[PDB]
Amino acid sequence: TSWSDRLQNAADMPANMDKHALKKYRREAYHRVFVNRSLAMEKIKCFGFDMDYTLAVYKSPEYESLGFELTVERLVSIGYPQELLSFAYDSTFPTRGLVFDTLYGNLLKVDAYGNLLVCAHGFNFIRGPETREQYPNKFIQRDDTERFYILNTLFNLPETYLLACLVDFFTNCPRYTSCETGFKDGDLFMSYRSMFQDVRDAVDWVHYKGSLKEKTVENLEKYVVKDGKLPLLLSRMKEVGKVFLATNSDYKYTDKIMTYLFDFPHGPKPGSSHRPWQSYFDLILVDARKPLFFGEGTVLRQVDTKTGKLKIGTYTGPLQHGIVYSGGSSDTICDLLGAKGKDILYIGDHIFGDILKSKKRQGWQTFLVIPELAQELHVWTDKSSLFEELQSLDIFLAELSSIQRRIKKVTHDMDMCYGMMGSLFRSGSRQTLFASQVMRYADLYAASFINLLYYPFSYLFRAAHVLMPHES
Amino acid sequence: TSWSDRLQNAADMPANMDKHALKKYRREAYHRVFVNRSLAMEKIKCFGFDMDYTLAVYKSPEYESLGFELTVERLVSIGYPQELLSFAYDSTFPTRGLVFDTLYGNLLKVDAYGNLLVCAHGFNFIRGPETREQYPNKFIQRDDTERFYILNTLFNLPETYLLACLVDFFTNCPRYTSCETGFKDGDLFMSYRSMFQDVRDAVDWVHYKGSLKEKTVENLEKYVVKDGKLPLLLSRMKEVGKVFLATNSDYKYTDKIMTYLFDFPHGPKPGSSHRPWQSYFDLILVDARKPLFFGEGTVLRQVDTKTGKLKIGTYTGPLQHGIVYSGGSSDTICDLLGAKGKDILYIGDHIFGDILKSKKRQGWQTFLVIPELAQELHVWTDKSSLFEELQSLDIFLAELSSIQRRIKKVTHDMDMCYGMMGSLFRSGSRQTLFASQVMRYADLYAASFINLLYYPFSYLFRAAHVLMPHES
Amino acid sequence: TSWSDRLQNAADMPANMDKHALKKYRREAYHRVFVNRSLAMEKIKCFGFDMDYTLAVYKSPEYESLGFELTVERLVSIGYPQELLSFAYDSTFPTRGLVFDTLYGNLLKVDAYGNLLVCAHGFNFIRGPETREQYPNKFIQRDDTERFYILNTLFNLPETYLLACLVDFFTNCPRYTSCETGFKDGDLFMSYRSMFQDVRDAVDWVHYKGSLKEKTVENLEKYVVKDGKLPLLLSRMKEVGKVFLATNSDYKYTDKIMTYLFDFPHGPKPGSSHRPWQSYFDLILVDARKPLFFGEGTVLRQVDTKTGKLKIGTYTGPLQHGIVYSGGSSDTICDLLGAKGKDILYIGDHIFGDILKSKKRQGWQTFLVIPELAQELHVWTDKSSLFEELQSLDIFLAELSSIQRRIKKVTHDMDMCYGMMGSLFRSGSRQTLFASQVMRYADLYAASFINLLYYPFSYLFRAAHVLMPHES
Amino acid sequence: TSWSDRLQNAADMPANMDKHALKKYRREAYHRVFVNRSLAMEKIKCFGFDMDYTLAVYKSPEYESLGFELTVERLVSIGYPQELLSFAYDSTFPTRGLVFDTLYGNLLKVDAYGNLLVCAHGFNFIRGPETREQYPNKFIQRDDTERFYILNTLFNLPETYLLACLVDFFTNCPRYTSCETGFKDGDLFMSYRSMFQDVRDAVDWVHYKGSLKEKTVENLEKYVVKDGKLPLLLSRMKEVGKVFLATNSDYKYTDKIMTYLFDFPHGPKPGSSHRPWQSYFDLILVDARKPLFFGEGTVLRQVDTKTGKLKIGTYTGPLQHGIVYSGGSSDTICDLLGAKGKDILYIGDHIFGDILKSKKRQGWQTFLVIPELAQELHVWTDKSSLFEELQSLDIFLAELSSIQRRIKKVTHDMDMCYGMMGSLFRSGSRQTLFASQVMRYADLYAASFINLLYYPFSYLFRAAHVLMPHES
Repeated sequence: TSWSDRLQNAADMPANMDKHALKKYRREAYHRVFVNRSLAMEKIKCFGFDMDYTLAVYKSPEYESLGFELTVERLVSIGYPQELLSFAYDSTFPTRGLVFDTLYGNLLKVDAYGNLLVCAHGFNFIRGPETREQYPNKFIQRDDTERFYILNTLFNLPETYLLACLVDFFTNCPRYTSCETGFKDGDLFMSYRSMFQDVRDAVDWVHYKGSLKEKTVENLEKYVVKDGKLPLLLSRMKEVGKVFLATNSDYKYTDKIMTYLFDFPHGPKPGSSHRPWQSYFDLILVDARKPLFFGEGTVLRQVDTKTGKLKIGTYTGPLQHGIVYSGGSSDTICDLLGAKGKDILYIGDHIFGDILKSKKRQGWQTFLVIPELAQELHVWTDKSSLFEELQSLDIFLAELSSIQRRIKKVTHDMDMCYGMMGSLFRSGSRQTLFASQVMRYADLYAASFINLLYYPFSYLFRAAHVLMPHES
Repeated sequence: TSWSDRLQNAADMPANMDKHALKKYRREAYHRVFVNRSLAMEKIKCFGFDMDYTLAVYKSPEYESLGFELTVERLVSIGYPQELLSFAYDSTFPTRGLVFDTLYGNLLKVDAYGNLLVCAHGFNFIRGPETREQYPNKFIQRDDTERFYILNTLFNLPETYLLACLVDFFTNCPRYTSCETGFKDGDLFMSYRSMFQDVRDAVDWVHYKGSLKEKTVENLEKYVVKDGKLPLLLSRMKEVGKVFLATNSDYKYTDKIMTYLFDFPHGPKPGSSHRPWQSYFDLILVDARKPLFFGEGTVLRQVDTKTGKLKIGTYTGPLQHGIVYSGGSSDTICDLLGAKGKDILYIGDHIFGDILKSKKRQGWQTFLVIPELAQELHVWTDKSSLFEELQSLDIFLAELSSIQRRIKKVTHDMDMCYGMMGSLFRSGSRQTLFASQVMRYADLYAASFINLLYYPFSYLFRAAHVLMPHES
Repeated sequence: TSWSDRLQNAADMPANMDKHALKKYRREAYHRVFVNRSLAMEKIKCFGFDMDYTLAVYKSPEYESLGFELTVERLVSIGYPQELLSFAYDSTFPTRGLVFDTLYGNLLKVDAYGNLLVCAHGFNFIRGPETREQYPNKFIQRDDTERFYILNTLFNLPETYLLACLVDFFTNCPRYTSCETGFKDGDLFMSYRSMFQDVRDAVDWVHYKGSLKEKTVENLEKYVVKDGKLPLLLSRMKEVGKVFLATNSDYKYTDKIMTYLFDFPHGPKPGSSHRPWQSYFDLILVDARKPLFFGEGTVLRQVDTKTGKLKIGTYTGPLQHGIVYSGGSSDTICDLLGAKGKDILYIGDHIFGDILKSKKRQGWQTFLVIPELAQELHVWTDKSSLFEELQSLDIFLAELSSIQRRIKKVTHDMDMCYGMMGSLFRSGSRQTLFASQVMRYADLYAASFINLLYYPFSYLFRAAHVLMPHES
Repeated sequence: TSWSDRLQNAADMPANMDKHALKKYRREAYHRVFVNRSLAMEKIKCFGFDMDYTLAVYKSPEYESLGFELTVERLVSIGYPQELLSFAYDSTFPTRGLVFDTLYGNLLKVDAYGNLLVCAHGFNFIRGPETREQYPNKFIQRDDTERFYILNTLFNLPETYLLACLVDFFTNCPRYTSCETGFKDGDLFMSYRSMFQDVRDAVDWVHYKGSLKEKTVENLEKYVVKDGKLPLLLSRMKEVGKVFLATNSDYKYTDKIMTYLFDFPHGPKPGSSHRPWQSYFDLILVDARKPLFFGEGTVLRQVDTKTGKLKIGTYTGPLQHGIVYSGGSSDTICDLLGAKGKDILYIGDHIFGDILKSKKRQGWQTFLVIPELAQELHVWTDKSSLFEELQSLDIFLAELSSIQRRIKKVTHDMDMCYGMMGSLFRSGSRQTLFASQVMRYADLYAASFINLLYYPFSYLFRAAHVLMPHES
């Protein structure tokens, strides 16, 4: 069962909008909204969305596998060896948020302070002592962006696996000699950095120039979660505030995906007339170029929705029913909708890109969609005995070597329940950089924004006040 | 009673090194080390120090007042009006960590997310609704460094007060017309930005070219906390690891201050021979130029300790007993002492500058000295009833207008106990940006690093593990 | 007769290599090499080439017209109005080296000091007094690259004409209102800057992603000058030094073009065996990325000449017969051929890009190909009476209003002999920026590098020494 | 006889303003204005000046010697060896415009294309073949500003000599070991780069914080050329246009120097009432911060001329009689005087800094003062036989080894007539970078701007039109 299997199972359920049913349903961890900072829903005047992996949740592992296959084909087409075509995507390997070390060709899972939690070279998981040879302080400077690339997005999942595949392949292929910073083939030297750049470029190519979009839209049922409750929730949002879309995708793709997401024989509820997807939004903005959008942005343009091309000129007019915008900035939205920062709840999956920047730069309130939570929660609950044992051992050790080896064993067994690279949120008792970012920048979070449907209009989401140690 | 009165009172006490006495003494909040992240003291191999406001704690309000007076005199000397000479420093106004808004001439206390907690224009505290005119979202983008300057250091305390004095002065002087971004005098317009730049430049001048250093060293008893336990603690550190000094100050000043700090008729303990301050350090580095020090740094030089001038040349040799270094980088220290990041406990007061950068860039463990805590703790404990009432009201309100007005009243009364700009750590129930930074980047903290004396060599400082909301 | 008609006429002639014939032939201005600084050919150890408009001279106006047509089609495809398809390239309008002013939408011909010589808005040539409204000092700051774009390359000829076409079109189309900085259409405003960016982007697209290359290679006879003397000259160069190619073009295109340039039923001379084009070069480098090439460059790669793809890895080996390189830097060439700067004569058409940078950054000697000279020389000689009259009038005026108006009339008539935007090198008696650059950075220049064939191996090209005014 | 001896001798002469006398006087090379580009004086509406080395010409070698002595004393005070105090300035060594190579510690005289004309290491003049070891192409990339510093100003003369002194000193002192990039003293290594930075910093210090200004103003007769014709010329300029001063110096220094320059018992002519120096200027601007002045500049301020301090505020008012400005930009001048670029003749000695930037950025016309010309002209005329022989030999050689050695000998003998580093304008038949810059950016030039006094109000300065080689 993948996380998108969980999301689709919940998607197939009709909405029971009886008060007591709703209260009961959001008791279950699976349908809850989780709260890092208190948020009075009654004060939200505008709800904003990203599209990809927010409204349009791509099915796993099918979509990652398609991305993987096309990226591989692109590398082969530009001259990588034919053996790449024997690779096959494996969803059990990658966890999101890993760091690729371009100097030494390792995938690293780190905490918020750059401490190494996991290190793999290809498919070889490197133990603590061996890690010290390349990482003397078991530490990386993560803002050294010339060296380290953080694979934080869901679109980075196939390249996460591909990087490890390529390191493994070149290591084990007798044509190549393994060196500390890459692979030697006579008078040719391929650095891990050059290899990484080729992979990144190929992923980019597949998304922007290749066939990924075309292959997705030709089989939307295979690739995209569809849920009759989406229009219901959006309709309810629109009763109490404004609704906007701000997506980096182009109009033609947006229109295809969104048309599919609303293609039911009814509107918001069963029995109601179907309405076009555009009718759910007070403002539609494509080609957003986030994160630049949250600063200077780009010139505001208007989409000719008949051709899918941009009209000639910067758009200087007012908000008009039926207009579709392109480019602009976050100020466009605030200006056109008459909203100030804290009046906006912005709903997205990009915890760097959108969520962090909207909060830091504009003071927007945030809702982070974490699709993997839909399955990670099932593991967390199923294996809570293991975590409880882990806490207990950390405690017993503190109050003072068999205990340390045991901590390592339990940490490993727990972690392997999630996959080879462990939980998105932790390795054993140590939180990941990703977890830290979610806590710091996501006011609310959940496996799906649809979970908002189960809380009433003016719900007050509550988090405990934080005290300093000297205050506690 | 100022915070430095508290520090000096504790400084006058002799050390009772009986095990049970030590355990008893560090029960008291005043002599405790507070813990944000667990730290096994037995693994620390090197203890590093800053000097100013760490080893050399300047007495309050005397030192701030001297800084203030010299800065005022400098402004008058470059052409500011004579009325400035009637100002007198008032320690009840400034709290550290305030943001000066150079557009509108306000001092702002903010939370970690840029939300406005307090706004003062001169000495006029601006209420919530009036704040919305200039801050529509009650929010500032704090990384807009062209507009906002964060007054985070103890050396910034006199300029914090001076800025408010100047805004008040120009506002009330009939020669000037108050405008939204500054003051008009016929054909001259003084922006708040230009005014701020003059103040900043004058503070810089007083420190580097003016008489501040000279006036301090001519009366060290008036200006600097002195504590016979300092050599005891440093001696004990040196029994179990290496000790270093890394200061931005020059050798001549360092030598004066440090000689004073060790000027007792004994060495580490009463009855022991006095030893020169230099003998307490395995490595002494001056002219450090932190924060640059934690990246590329500067060329490593050697001080001729007879003249106080630099020797000709970059120093290429090994660690030598008696050598004093100048410039270099954090890598110099690691290289010369054979330490890796986590093996170092770095002790300082600069929560941006040193503590943040040493942790983020180098993975050093950190101990933040917060001199104001020595008094803020006394207020916290004395007024805990008020805080408890505040929590209770926030709770009662949550579970559902007399309550809101009451929350405002209690918030005000609590805050005024600390000073006009409230606690360094909070306004009512909302934590400040400063508090957030301390929690994020200071592994340990206290009013004085001397509090380490009361914990045994291999003490394990413990903090509770952090859980995400979905994990809780 | 276009300049490429002149080049092709000379191209059809067989080489008479009799000593006296050669001496006679290079007397004619058309077959001469012109000399800005003395150059002893006997000291040149390496001859280097660009390809486009140097070895491969595209026929005029056919190639410009193709570029124009494809750029137009691209603009229409992205949403420009259908009326663009009625445009037709006119070689009588553009002269190379004009400046597009993105603020006011003018094409400007300037001198070396930014003084305005000619100003056209669309097809309206703006007289001196009217120019003062937008250019008060009849001066532009040409290094203000946010505002001004200098159209210095032969590939910029079609966009030079297209810019003027678009300004004319929008000005005269009643759907648009002409404004000082662009065109208003209700709630849309198209700035001249946005328009320019679209044109530049479209030209780029046509070259890199569109059908320009494909359409050129499918009819090389229509689009490319071919000359049996090219292999003769290259063969002679190789007898006395090394020969290299350094082109920004890719291997597949290079191979097509160069194969065509050498496709005769003979090698260097009639009667000799044909040899592959590659055999004429000691070093072949494609994907050069000039101008970056003359600094840090890019990683050195090797082309798999069977597939036209790059081999995996940076190339670390030595110069090998048959190897084709990609990327690298100018240092690659010097290193692999054992040459120092002044030992190299670098032959190209890009007077900024290559010629300027190779001279300034590397101290290479330079030969600038100026294809337009092949026709401009014919005008210069035919109309020398007009220029002589112009000089005489400037003289007579100096020694002291009928004379001034007469100077203007003769200037106009002379200039119109070259085209609507006048000579590449001057307007009347005032030299252009382009002329100044040629004099400053081209050691030698000619309409074709083939003119080197008419000078003996160790010819000493001589220019008069320059004296300062006080030395004269 | 120094160049300032020549200037002062001419300064002592009274002005004979008879028409025929003036025409006769400007026949002599010494009193001529030299012309690179034609300039109609009748079109100049504003005359602008720098002060230092333009209005206030410092006497040579006295002023250089004072600068030298103070710079030496500063280096010794910061820890350089006592032997530095035995150095004594020697005006026969430095020529202006030399390049210090911080890698190898050489002074280089170069042409406009970076070709080496002269290379000295300390006082050792390195022959051509030995130069190839460090400069394989006898070429430097002069815009590599991390490595090369061009000593183009008259204030750089003492440091030019000091650099060579220091290289010589360290080379010959047995305490130091000479290395390729600096000097080793055990565990200390002083790079030529570090040494250069110390010298540059010390020169800066002497000018801004040291006693240079004070020592100059206490003996203005020793240090500054004074000429009764200065007020006459300025008075005549003011009859036909506006006059401005734009100086980087501060008001207090400016006032001292200018008061001295006008301190005669008369005004413009003998017999006329003395007038304050300020009365000769329509606009006085100090603290100009050229070259930044010719772009964004700095905030416009007003000087309180009673205190010499700045008034509080940016100055927003109009041009007012008696006001003295500080900061601003070149646009300030144009705006306040109602002038456009070409209407301004800007008179200065900084051929980079002011003259180049005013021409390139603003289109101002330029007059370059070259104080050394007042003596270099005497050498040029006296030794014209040697130059003529040199030309003749270059000619005879061209038309075709005894000749080459002879060219070298004559080049040397000619060059030594000017000093050890030769003429400012050439080495033998090769022009220097400085000469090239003067020709390119100085419309007019002379040993003194006073030479303008000898041409009538509306004189047309004429230069021959430049022709390209193909046009000639």
